[PDB]
Amino acid sequence: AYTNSFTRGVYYPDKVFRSSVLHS
Amino acid sequence: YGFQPTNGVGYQPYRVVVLSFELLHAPATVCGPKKSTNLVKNKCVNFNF
Repeated sequence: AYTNSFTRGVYYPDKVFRSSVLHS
Repeated sequence: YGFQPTNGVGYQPYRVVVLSFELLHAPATVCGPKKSTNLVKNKCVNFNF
């Protein structure tokens, strides 16, 4: 079988805190 | 290399060590020797963390 993720597999690219900031 | 003790310099064996300092993205690691020191505050200061 195969299935569809929807919005899955997002990890914090590294340390360094951060707040409201649409960071790219 | 067939090394032999009666070789002119530039044909005698040299041992080499290459130190490579890398900085991934961890929290810290090994370093030189620092004497550290108490921590001030609310005062303009020159700091190293």
